[PDB]
Amino acid sequence: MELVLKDAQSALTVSETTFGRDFNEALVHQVVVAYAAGARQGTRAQKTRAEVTGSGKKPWRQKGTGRARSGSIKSPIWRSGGVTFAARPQDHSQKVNKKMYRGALKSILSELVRQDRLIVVEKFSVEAPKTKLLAQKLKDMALEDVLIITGELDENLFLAARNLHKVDVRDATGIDPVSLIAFDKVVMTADAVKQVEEMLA
Amino acid sequence: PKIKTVRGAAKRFKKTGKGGFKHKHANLRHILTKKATKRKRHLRPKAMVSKGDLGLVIACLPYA
Amino acid sequence: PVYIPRPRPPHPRL
Amino acid sequence: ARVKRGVIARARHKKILKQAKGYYGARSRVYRVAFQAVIKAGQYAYRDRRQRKRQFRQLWIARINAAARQNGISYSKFINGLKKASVEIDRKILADIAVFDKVAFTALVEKAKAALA
Amino acid sequence: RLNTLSPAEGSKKAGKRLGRGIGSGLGKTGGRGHKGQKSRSGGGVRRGFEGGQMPLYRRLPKFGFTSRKAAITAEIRLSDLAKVEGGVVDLNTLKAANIIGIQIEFAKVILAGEVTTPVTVRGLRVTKGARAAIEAAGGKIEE
RNA sequence: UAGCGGCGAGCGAACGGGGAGCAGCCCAGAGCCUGAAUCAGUGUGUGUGUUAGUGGAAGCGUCUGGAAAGGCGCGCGAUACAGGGUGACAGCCCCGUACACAAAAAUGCACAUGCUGUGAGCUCGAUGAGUAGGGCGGGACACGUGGUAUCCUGUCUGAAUAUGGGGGGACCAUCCUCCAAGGCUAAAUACUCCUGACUGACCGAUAGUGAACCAGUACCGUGAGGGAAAGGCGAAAAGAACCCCGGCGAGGGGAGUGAAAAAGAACCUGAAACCGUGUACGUACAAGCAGUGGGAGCACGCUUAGGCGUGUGACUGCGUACCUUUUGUAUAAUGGGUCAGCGACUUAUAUUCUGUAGCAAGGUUAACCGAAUAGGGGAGCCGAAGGGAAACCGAGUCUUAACU
Repeated sequence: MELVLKDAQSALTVSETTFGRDFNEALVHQVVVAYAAGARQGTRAQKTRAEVTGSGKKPWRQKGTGRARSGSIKSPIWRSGGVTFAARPQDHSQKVNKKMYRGALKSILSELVRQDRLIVVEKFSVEAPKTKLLAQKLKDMALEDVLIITGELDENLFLAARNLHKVDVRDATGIDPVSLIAFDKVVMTADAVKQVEEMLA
Repeated sequence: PKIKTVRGAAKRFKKTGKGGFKHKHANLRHILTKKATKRKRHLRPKAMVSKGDLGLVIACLPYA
Repeated sequence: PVYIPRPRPPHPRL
Repeated sequence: ARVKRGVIARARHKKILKQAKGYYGARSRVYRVAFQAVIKAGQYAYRDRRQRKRQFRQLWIARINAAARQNGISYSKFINGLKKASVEIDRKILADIAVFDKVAFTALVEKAKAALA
Repeated sequence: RLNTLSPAEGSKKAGKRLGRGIGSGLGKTGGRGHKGQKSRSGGGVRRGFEGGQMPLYRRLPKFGFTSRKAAITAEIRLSDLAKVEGGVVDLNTLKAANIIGIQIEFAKVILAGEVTTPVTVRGLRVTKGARAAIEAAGGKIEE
């Protein structure tokens, strides 16, 4: 495969089956549903008819009163006492197969390549810890919203993008399938592509 | 929690090759000297569960 | 109402 | 995420009360009676389209029969008589003529009588 | 692409929602019929219960015992006979290739099919025909 | 799973395997040496955190607008675009946040270093008896006394003492292994009345604490105990100076504030049932789930100048509500006075099937480690082989002396 850069204008030979392969849509949807559904902490709780602060004495007689039968004030048909199926804190975190995660990352790398969105550069870092430099610098390449993903993270580059909105600078260990779609361009170090070729495999 | 087997069914049914079940015949424990010998030989092999009572067995023992 | 009285007894019929 | 349903029951209950507009009593006011009014007023509007064809049909047959007995023949003689001359005019137009123009109707009685008798 | 993704046709199915109207179908009793025990909250009988009749697993007599030895033995194919380490095969070293398990103390070999290498099986108990397939491929089985 | 079990309902291990965490000793003892290890508890000092805190970047002009933080034009700050408030939605108005320091004192901690106080190392011994075990009656073991080992025992007895004893699931014999009848010991472990910050495909006033409002209060009960309802003027009170009717009223109409007083304290929005006033049309000789199909006349708006649009509806055909339960309901069978809000197939974990996606004779990991939704972890589960009660055999196998 021919990853030609745009600044050094050099080829980069990677695995066709890893990188220039098919795009399975309904797998990528599965990993993004399972990932965003892994993002939920899900700390909801209501209370049933056994936690409402009340009593258990029947409000009135069973028979002879004109009113409908009722047995507890905590019943879920009454006001202020209720929630027949009250929800609890749960785990919405759902499991993927490992090969579907790695494979679907290979598929979205394929889709980012065939759309001329994924950008390979060589070693690409900032010089001083100042976001002013990254403003001109990402003005120059015409990069509005990116994923500056590198293989060696430092205090120089990461601090210079902690306050940019549309910029997220990750470690090549930590790419995730909602970012590689949720950014408009992606720019990579050649070392970062060198590692993602290994990890996705 | 995982399902608990009807344990008295695990001691009486035993899975076969194609997913069926074999069992014993239920007339050979007591009161035997009156029964004909043809009748008692035809109870000595193990036999398979009928499909009328196969859903009960698939329900009751859920692992084997 | 807190106090609901016992209903007026039925006509026998037994 | 808890779902409140106030603003949609407005739309259902008011959609019912707009159709029930014009009805006597609680049938235009109260929803619980107006729904029961609208349904029954849907059944009647379904059956009376079927009855509309028959209720105009005997109106037409009464017009033709009355004017035809003015012009000296019954309805049944007039309709076998129209069938014999192979005349494909329906009861609708033929009832329409006898009100407005007696004379083309009268010649149509003559064409009933010619093939008939 | 994050608003253009979509699942395949028939992946989701969206469930029977009981007790919602007439036109849903399964509304007003929702699928469970009119009166009776199966129509109640938590109703319906337990497993195997034939409505009072003596059940199927109690009419029939219990047979057999449960052998203790049948746990600690294994049934080796010929497929995973090459997977071991090169060319020699015993109880242990089948246990490190993880085809038999750690508790297991006895082992045979079944003509399942296609052994390839020169194999030296030791201490296992190869039947009749996998004998002819290990010998026929060139290996040898000593006791 | 093995088992246990009126062998029913149900109860349910272990061995062994992976992991978090690891730490060992002391008395039943005298002699020797003897402050030899480390703790218990004081003293000072070094750091480290809490109990107050400090600094903390950078914007203007026009357009509507009550007012700008909004619009377009044009500049900058960002190891600060986490939040909150400001007359409408603010990186550059304010508080902050990033970050950077700071404590007289009282301290929590780590240990440094003294100091009261307690005692290592060798050689030789010693090695826990009314206890183990047993009978009787019970209990805990997954084990319901069963062929039931192990442990705790209320009652009565009652060993040997390292040449001895206990266990190895009735018991005996051989082996293996450990040595009770005296103790102590962190860490992984569970819990949150409370304290701090942060977070939510959790609630937003019939919800969420019972309680957003001096709520466990009013109020009820002899007492235990029960136990509510109740948020919102506006940006700012600028919350109405003054005048008039009226009882030095309540209430109201003018003025006046305000963008708005149909925002006036009974205060944002203001739905429905319910109750009126005004117009149009219908009705006082006409019987009935009150509508529906046909349709006169009338009253308004239309544009062509004749039919629309809308409202009412004379007169006429037909027409016994809705739900539930039933063989069957107009039913004189049940239910609903009406409106408005709430009100019932959920969730967790296993198994079976169908769709779909990945991989494929392989598929897949659980706990846990983790700069951590990645990657490691293959402990394990299901499969690719079945037959038999079982040893055992194996594309066969079982029955049987063998099977046509």
